[PDB]
Amino acid sequence: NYIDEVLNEVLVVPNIKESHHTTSNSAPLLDAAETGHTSNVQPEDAIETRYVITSQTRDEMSIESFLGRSGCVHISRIKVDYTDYNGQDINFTKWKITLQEMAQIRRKFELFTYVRFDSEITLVPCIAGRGDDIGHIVMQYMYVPPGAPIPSKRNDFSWQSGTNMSIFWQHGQPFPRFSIPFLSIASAYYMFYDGYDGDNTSSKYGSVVTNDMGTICSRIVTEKQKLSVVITTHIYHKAKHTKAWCPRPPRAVPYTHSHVTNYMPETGDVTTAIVRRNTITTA
Amino acid sequence: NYIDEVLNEVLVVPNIKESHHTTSNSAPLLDAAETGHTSNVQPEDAIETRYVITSQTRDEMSIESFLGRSGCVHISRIKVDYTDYNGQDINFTKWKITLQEMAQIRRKFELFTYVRFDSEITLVPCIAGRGDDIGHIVMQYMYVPPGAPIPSKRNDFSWQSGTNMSIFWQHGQPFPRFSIPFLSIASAYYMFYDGYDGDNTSSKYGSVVTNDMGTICSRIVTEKQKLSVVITTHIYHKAKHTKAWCPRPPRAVPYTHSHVTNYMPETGDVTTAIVRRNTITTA
Amino acid sequence: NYIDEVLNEVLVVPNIKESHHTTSNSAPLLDAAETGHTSNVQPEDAIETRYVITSQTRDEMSIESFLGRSGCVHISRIKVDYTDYNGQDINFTKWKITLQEMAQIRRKFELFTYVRFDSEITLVPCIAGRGDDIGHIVMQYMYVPPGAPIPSKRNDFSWQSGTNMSIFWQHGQPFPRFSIPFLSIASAYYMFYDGYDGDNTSSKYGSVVTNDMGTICSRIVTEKQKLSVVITTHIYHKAKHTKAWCPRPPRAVPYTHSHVTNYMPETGDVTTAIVRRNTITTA
Amino acid sequence: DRIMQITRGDSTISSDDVANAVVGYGVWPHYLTPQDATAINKPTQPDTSSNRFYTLESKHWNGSSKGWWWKLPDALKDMGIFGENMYYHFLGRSGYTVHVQCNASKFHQGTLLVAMIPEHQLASAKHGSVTAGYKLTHPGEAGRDVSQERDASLRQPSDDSWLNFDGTLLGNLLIFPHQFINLRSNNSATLIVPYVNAVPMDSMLRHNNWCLVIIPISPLRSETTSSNIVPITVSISPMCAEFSGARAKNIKQ
Amino acid sequence: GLPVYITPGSGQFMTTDDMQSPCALPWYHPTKEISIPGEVKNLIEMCQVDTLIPVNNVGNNVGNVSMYTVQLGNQTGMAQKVFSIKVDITSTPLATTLIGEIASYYTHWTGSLRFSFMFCGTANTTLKLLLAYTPPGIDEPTTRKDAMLGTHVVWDVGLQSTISLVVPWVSASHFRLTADNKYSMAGYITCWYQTNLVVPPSTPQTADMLCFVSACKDFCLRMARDTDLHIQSGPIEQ
Amino acid sequence: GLPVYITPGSGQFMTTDDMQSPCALPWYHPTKEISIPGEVKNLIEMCQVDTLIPVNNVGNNVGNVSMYTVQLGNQTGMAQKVFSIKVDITSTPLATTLIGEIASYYTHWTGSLRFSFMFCGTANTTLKLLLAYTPPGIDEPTTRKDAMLGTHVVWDVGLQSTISLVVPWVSASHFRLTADNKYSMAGYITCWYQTNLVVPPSTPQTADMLCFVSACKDFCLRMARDTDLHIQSGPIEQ
Amino acid sequence: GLPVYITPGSGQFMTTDDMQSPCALPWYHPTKEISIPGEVKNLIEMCQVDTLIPVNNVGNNVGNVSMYTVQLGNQTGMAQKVFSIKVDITSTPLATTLIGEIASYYTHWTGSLRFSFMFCGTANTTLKLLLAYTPPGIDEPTTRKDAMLGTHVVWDVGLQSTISLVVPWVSASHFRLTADNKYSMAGYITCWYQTNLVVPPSTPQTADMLCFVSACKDFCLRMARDTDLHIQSGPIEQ
Amino acid sequence: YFNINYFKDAASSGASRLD
Amino acid sequence: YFNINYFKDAASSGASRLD
Amino acid sequence: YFNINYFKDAASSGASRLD
Amino acid sequence: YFNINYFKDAASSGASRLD
Amino acid sequence: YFNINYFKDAASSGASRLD
Ligand SMILES: Cc1cc(CCCOc2c(Cl)cc(C3=NCCO3)cc2Cl)on1
Ligand SMILES: Cc1cc(CCCOc2c(Cl)cc(C3=NCCO3)cc2Cl)on1
Ligand SMILES: Cc1cc(CCCOc2c(Cl)cc(C3=NCCO3)cc2Cl)on1
Repeated sequence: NYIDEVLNEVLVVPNIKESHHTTSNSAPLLDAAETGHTSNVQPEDAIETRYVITSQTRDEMSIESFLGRSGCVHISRIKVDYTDYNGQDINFTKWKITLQEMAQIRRKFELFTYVRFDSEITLVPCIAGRGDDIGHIVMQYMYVPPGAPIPSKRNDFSWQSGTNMSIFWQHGQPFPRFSIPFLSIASAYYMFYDGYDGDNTSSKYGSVVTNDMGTICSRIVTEKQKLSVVITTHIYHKAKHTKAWCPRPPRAVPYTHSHVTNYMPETGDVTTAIVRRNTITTA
Repeated sequence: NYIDEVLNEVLVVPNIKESHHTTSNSAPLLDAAETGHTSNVQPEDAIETRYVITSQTRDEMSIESFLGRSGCVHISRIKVDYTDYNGQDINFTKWKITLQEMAQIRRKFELFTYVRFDSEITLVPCIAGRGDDIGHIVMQYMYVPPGAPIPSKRNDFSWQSGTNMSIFWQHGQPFPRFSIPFLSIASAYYMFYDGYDGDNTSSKYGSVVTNDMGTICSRIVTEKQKLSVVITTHIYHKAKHTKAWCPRPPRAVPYTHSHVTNYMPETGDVTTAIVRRNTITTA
Repeated sequence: NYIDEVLNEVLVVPNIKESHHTTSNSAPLLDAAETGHTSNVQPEDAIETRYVITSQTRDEMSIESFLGRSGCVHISRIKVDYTDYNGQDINFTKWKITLQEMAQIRRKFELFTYVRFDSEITLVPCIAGRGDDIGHIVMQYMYVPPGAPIPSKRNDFSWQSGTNMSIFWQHGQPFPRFSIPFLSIASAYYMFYDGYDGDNTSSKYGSVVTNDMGTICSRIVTEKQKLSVVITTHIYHKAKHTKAWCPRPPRAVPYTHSHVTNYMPETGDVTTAIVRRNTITTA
Repeated sequence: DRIMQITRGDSTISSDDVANAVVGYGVWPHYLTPQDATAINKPTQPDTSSNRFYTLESKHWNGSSKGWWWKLPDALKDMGIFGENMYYHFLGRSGYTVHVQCNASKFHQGTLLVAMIPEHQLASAKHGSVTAGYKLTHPGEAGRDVSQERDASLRQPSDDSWLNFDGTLLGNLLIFPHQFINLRSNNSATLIVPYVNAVPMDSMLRHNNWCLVIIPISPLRSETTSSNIVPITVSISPMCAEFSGARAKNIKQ
Repeated sequence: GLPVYITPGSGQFMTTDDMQSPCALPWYHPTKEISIPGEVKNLIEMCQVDTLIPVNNVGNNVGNVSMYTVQLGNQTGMAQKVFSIKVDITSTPLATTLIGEIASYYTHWTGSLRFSFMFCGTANTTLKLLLAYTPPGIDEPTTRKDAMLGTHVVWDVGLQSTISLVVPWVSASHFRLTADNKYSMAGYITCWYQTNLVVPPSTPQTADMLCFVSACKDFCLRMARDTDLHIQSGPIEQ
Repeated sequence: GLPVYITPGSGQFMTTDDMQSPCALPWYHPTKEISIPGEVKNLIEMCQVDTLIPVNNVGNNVGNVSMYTVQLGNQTGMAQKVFSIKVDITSTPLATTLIGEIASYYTHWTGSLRFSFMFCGTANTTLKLLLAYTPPGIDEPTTRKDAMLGTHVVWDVGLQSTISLVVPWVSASHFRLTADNKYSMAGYITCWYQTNLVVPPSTPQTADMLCFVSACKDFCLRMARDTDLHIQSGPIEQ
Repeated sequence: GLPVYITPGSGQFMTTDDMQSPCALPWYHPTKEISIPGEVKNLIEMCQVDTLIPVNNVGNNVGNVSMYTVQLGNQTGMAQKVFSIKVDITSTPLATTLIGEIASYYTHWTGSLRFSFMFCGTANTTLKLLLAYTPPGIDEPTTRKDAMLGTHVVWDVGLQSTISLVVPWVSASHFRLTADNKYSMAGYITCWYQTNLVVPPSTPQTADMLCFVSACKDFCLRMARDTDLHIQSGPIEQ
Repeated sequence: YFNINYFKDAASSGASRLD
Repeated sequence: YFNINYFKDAASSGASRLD
Repeated sequence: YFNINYFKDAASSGASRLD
Repeated sequence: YFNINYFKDAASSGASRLD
Repeated sequence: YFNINYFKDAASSGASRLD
């Protein structure tokens, strides 16, 4: 286990045996792909192979090393104000839970229909000094599940978190991180959906009727400062203890908007990664 | 234990067995609620149920995960002064122990008549820079039980704490936290009371005749600085190792004042969460 | 042990048994206090008691929880100078070991004739910014036993501590703490004394002929800075692994000076805590 | 079977019709144990002569009635023996039995909600931090409200029902030990209740542990002569009364 | 010493974490814990006790008590309808209820539920109502037949007095959200006359029925969150 | 190395914590600890030794010694009263007492207490006082009968000389506060004449009684706190 | 306490590290995990399923479907050539393929590969193509003879319909780079006519062949990296 | 990892258990 | 070094294993 | 957790015990 | 103190040994 | 607590012993 796990030799690939010639009836190279199945032909079948003892692990080819990597999924921003502190909808951020809200990683999952996981969340606040001294800028992140009082503005009553989670980070002390159970009323997170809100010819349809999990209302606790700032707290996300069901063809068209598939670009012709050739005859 | 405790499957709910029809005498659906007791009827009784093996824990429905969550119960503030340092009743805070001093969490307990617990106290000082440089602002929190010399002003003789508790926090070093035994001369904390100070038609009556536990006299040790500040040290509180006796109906009227039940708003009609319907016939 | 020690039930008090009436000869309530001894009478003796199983520990009533608590015993101060650095008797503190140098805690011991202990010393430097930037102000505390070169001024040769103890604290890094063996040539610390230096009708007499243990010469290593400061390094002290012999009546007169008993106030009549009554008849 | 018989002193009560009985928090009232105790003296325990069936002052059930309460440690501040032992001692401890009788005919329609409540800190009717007065949370056999009128100068509680007088939607009140008196099935209501309090024996004078409330939910409706009066009568029995901390004697108020 | 690496999360503070803290007040032996009749250990318990339902959720009624009774009337017509409420346990009239008030402390709910009704009528009086649970899928039924088609219980008013209607758990998602959500729509429950309210001579012809809701052993909640049903648009004084 | 997480409380300082610290002066072997007659181990011990009570807590008397004696007088009347003090052990005259002085170091107290009185009268002299403990509940009694009704002890002055009166523990809260509190009011103790002070010829007719208070094995304190009975409105010099 | 030394790396953050974190939402018991038909555990699986190849990688064709078919034609001449593509699995036409799309998530690839072709011709139709794998070393062959000299497979179109051509693994370095690299050049594969496409009367004379590529159990990847084949020259809205 | 009451007093400890 | 789930909950733990 | 005198000297140690 | 590969991977470890 | 030469080399270690 150790060795196998430390040496990373858990999932090893078979070796390529030796072959000889075959002047025989059964032709393995011939199958009818219309059966929708996949061929089973190998080196040893087609050629006069040798003998190679392999030693490549398919460890890094596991839904956990494919998925289990932290990725920017949101960049909370706060261009503070000292003029009006508090006021409605200010100096505090709120953002709806999700992804589809950002490619590269969105891309990645979408490779599967259903998915399930606990996550390694990490907050990377970066304090840009627009003043001659930033002081001590404390911070409060927290989670607002449904249906819950989402701060109208900066000091509601909801920042008491008498029964909510609020993580606090003060300049110097390291990046806040933490983790989380798999939050869904369903046995898995619906990375897609072919359902609607209802029969209302104006109902919602997508990944989304099924993902009302939150939002995040933010706060820079410290009170009024003299010299201004702007905070940019980056939100990274990692999938730990993941499972996946029914793979899908990757995405080749740059999306737009989340919780939707829509590609149809604003005017520009739909572009894809495929390159053009002069002729099939020369590559 | 582990698994059951790590998997959080300690308190599991029964499953819904299968039923068949009943053309029989005893009618479980009929009971007389006047007995003050509660009915005992189930799915299986009323319908022709199926068979569902459950898997929901009532773990998070425990007085410890209901109560055991940190909540703002006080926000100590100090608008420093450099003009007059010391002086009487300045630059040092003192506040009486309690709650009722702040909703959301006050609300929460009040759900029970009696309560008992040890607590996870955490101090979240936030230093607002009103100057061009905050220096090194050290801090001293401490606890003044009854009857004890409560600092008249900033440097008494009581800040020697020769036999008292004073926690010290210096800008950078993390949030001060600590904990505490259940402090009451009584076997439980009286979250209510129907008693008075005495027969004096001017005696006190409430939660409060029974809660003379303290106060907190504060201090910013550092001496005189140049560039001003304002400190806001937030006081969060968590209940660990809690017990509760005789549940009560929750509160629906926004209180006012603590250690009292009084709702009677200043003029405004007494408002409650109930919403109005046009008709009972349509919901 | 654990439970008993974690539950703090080490020293428990007896319970109050049940009594019945006594129409009998021997009168326990009658003893002659002139014997200098103390009566031995109890509830059960005097009344018709019931039966109460107790559960109060006399744990917190131990010379270790009575004594074992940190207390300000000195406040080293340094109003730096940049004009003349070094110079004689400057920018470096020195202070003689002791107490009597400060009440509340002085009070506390004095409750006993002799005492013995190892100590938990903690230094709480606080850097007051009198400048527009305090830089990096390093610090050197150290101990100068007798007879030893006590720094004449700031950089002697004694700050090399080739064989002395010097603890170093740099702004940010936490409070310096450490501890110490019981330092006395005697089997116990003389918290009092009825001896003198000699027959010289000008000899010394007190706690003090027996406590020539030190002094502390201080230093702010960093060199010359631009923007001034003032450092206030507070000295707290805790008694760990303590023993005490022959208790004494507490002090009721505010002292003056240390290593002496002297009360005789400057003019003011000697004041004590006792309050005056109009009449003995009503309390 | 519904019939019930109860015997407490030299007194007994019967009821040819009932809705079970209820034991508050499923605990039966009893005497204090040398474990949870604290005091040191031998408690006086009047048996029978004290913990017997005292009946209070009766009341009228109106179509305008709003509700009425009695505070227990207090309702018997006059009830012989118990209510003397109360005044002679500092510490008092005791549990009760509440027999609520209210009959009319099978041609009547009405519903009473009866409930006991541990520490029933009432709210003042006036905004502020002024707590209800002593003298008004200490009515006596007579009880309080009815739907009455009074000085607003008095640090007077809330005559307000729906808020529970404490400002908790009545209806959640069902959480406290209770039962109703649905004139179509019921006749009485029987509450039995142990001693609940963070202390082994409290002050029978300063502190009222149990508070009892009876509230008309569905208004009384007959078609008879309003010559037909349908009272409501409350009867109570200290149970396992125990006293101690003997001395002079307090004073009536 | 021990070559250590300080991990990302280090030094933070979470209003939701299990960690130890030096206890100030060392050597303190707390007051013993005497015995006290009735101690809770699980919200559930409170959730299984039927609390009364405001249903007469109508205008002037609302700030009063009546706001709790439902008078069963005349009804010239026949097969007419009484009331309706929707099941989404965080929806006035429900919400305020010991249950509702609670559920509003968690993000998700599940299991069956119990509705109980009581006749504060007369003795000589008689009636027969039909109560029904119309699962999520369509609109609260306009007519009885339409509603009788799904889950229901005919209630014969008699010497008993209390009929308890169960609300099975019908859902796609093992779990439902406590917060208003078109998806997690639990459905409606309604009540209608089966027969009438017949009263022999000189008995009133309107009477009330009280209604309640307690949980089922089915029941369970999760994901604690701060409540809905209470905005402290204070502060709070002294 | 060890992936560690630094917890909230970390780096703080508490005047009340049990932690180790590098000992400067390594390799030091402290002076042996010789044997010394009388060493304490518990405040309690000190609390069980009766210290004298200032009770003649009156005007000019107070700064002197007399402030300790209580002269038993003439008394033309009969059944007259001597003195009274209240039990709240942190209340002058009590307070200053070895006990009081102490208790004022803790927030809470409990158990029984012992009051002892001694006759510094004569030999040929005689008397009989009645001492009483009036538990918390009412007012310090104006009359003897009223006070005799509660806890008391008749004291026959004779060849003995010392009568010790116990103060049972009567309270609601297992524990009482050391600080003045209307709630935690312990009550009053008073003394009156049962008979008189009769003296045969040519003996003085006034004499004194000293009074004291030591603890009971009942006794116990908690929640250490800094004292009341001593304000260092100094400083302290050199 | 434990004399510890904080190591260099301490306090950092890596998008690639295995460490634990306090879980907010303590005591949460997640929805059970019901059974669901078809769950993956390894990219590999997806890599072994043959996905279709865009090869008609030509002009107007490209944005359409045709971009997938290869019509086998007339051919007046004989021994003429059909098409060619290069093996470097991250090279349009390959790239976009379930495999390619993937491989582009890792820095290195290895093993054998499988190309399969299918005749969407007719039944009465006949043909014989020669497919060949020209290992890395030289230029994609201009002529058949030259290409037939290396690895190949003659394909007899018949009642079967699918011929699968294996691409052995020939390389110096156990491993090849996924990124375009002159060194790690995998080679070319091409197809030519062996005979012709003969069709009896009144049958079309052009027909198509679809082509595919799935992996071999040989196969394996490593060094995960972010993809090539997708530039989010967005953002993404709402 | 558990039951390592790094601190002496009991009041200081994690959230209790369940049973 | 391993299997020392310093934290209670399971959701908090390292990347799972492989099998 | 206890008796781990991380330091050599005895003078350095926690508050003693009780007996 | 040793062989406590606090980290999973082998590439992360101290300087090897000698033999 | 002791003999835990957290470091490899011997030159790195506490003050020696006594004998
Ligand atoms: C699809 C999909 C993705 C997710 C994840 C939900 C978002 O997860 C977070 C939560 Cl619940 C809280 C926080 C957070 N709370 C305070 C700061 O950040 C961050 C994330 Cl990524 O759910 N369905
Ligand atoms: C009701 C009720 C609530 C409490 C808790 C008492 C307040 O607890 C605290 C104490 Cl004793 C001290 C400190 C504190 N000391 C220094 C800083 O904060 C904070 C709290 Cl919340 O007691 N009865
Ligand atoms: C009486 C009596 C009290 C003491 C204690 C001696 C003072 O103890 C200290 C010593 Cl020896 C050194 C230091 C110290 N050295 C560098 C900084 O502080 C502090 C104290 Cl309190 O001895 N007899």
